[PDB]
Amino acid sequence: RRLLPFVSSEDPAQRLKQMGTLASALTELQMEFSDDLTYSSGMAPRSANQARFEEGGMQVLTKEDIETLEQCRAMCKRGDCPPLLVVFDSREGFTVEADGQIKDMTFIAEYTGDVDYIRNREHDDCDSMMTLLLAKDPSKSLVICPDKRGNIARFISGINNHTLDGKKKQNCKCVRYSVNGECRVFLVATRDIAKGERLYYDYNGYEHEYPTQHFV
Amino acid sequence: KAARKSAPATGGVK
Ligand SMILES: Nc1ncnc2c1ncn2[C@@H]1O[C@H](CSCC[C@H](N)C(=O)O)[C@@H](O)[C@H]1O
Repeated sequence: RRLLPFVSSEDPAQRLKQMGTLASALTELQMEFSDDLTYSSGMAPRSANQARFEEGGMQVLTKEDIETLEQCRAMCKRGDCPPLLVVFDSREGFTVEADGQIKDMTFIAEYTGDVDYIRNREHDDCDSMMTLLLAKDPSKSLVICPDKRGNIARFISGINNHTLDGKKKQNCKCVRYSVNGECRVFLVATRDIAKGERLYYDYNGYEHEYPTQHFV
Repeated sequence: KAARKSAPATGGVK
């Protein structure tokens, strides 16, 4: 099972419209766009992000999958974003929906933001923290914090983990891979997604640190 | 009290 590159919307106007909805939502949260993990002052240094610290080890991204990742990254640099729309919903807030077809196993996005120690965010109110590294010594565990800087991944919805039919909405998955010895968080489609379909993954895919009882 | 999304480090995608 191999990672697939996304297919950008063919109409350049559709791509600019898509990128506009993301810029609009970032502005609403007073955020700066950032398509990479950032290491800021008073937070974690890039040297703390080493996948060998992950308790029980971390799967390694293959050379073939790294190539695909690099293509998608290069596509986003020149304006070929994945076909995604950030859309406000009154019951979910900002959400992300496919604005074109996304095939099973397609790379959607990396979860970016500021890398920080979990120890430093025990009190933080940010609703979009994502585990990066879970170390045996908890003072070395890292979390991605897209509160000041981030990308589209922070807007993607999660499933209700408590309802009998909530699992049926999941159409993508968040996974952590070692890339050049560092931890990285990616989102991948787990079935074919149609245009207009809202994206949902399991926020509690390893720990159970996200309350979802009230999710729609 | 800190809500955190989390993802597995093994098992692949499918
Ligand atoms: N299925 C769901 N039902 C209701 N709210 C959801 C949801 N999935 C995600 N959310 C909302 O999104 C938050 C996670 S961050 C996702 C982006 C956010 N909706 C925003 O406007 O920026 C959650 O705390 C919850 O408020």
